[PDB]
Amino acid sequence: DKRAHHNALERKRRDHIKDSFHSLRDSVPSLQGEKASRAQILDKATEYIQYMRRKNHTHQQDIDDLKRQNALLEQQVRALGGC
Amino acid sequence: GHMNVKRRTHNVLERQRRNELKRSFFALRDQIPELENNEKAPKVVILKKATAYILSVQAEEQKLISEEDLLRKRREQLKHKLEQLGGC
DNA sequence: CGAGTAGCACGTGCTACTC
DNA sequence: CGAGTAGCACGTGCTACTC
Repeated sequence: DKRAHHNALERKRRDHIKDSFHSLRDSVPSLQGEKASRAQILDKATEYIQYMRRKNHTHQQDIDDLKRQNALLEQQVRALGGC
Repeated sequence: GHMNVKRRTHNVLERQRRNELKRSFFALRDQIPELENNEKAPKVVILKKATAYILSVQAEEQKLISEEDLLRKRREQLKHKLEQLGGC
C-alpha cells in the first residue's frame, strides 16, 4: 500500500530532477540543441559559469575605464569655452 | 558464473559513476554564490539555482554591453564638444 | 514503534549503440 | 555477430524534518 505510493513519490521526485537538468541544459549556449549526459551538463555548466564571471568582470573593467575617461573630459569641457 | 561476474561489474561501475556524478554536482554548487554555506543543498536545488544564476549572468552581460555602448557614444560626444570649444 | 514524505544511495533493470 | 558498456529509470529502506 504505502510501498507503491512511496515508489510513485520517488519517481515523481526524479522526474522533477530530469526537468531541472533540461532547464539547466537550455541555459548553456554550448549545450543548446545538443546531446549530453548529466555529467557533461553539470561540468559544462560549471565551466561556463567561471568563463562568464571572468567575461563580465572584463566588461566592467572596460566600463570603469571609459568612466574615468568621460569624467576627465567633463573636467576639460568645464574649464574651457570663451575664456 | 559469468552472470554473477557481470552483476558485480555492473554494481561497481554504476557505484563509481554515481560517485563521479556527485563530484560534478559539488563542483557546480561551488560556483553558485547563493549556495556559499549550503554544502548539503539537494541535487534539485543545485540545478534550479545554477540555472537561475546563469540566467542572471547573461542578463547581466546584456546590461553591461548596453552601458559600454552608451559610455562610448558619450566619450566621442565629449571630444566633439572639446573640438567646438577650442583652446583658451 | 505516529503519519507523511523529501532526499539519498545502493543494487538492479533496461536498452540503444558499439566493436 | 551478439555480448559489453554507457547512462538513466526503478524499487527500496533508512534518516531527518515537519505537522
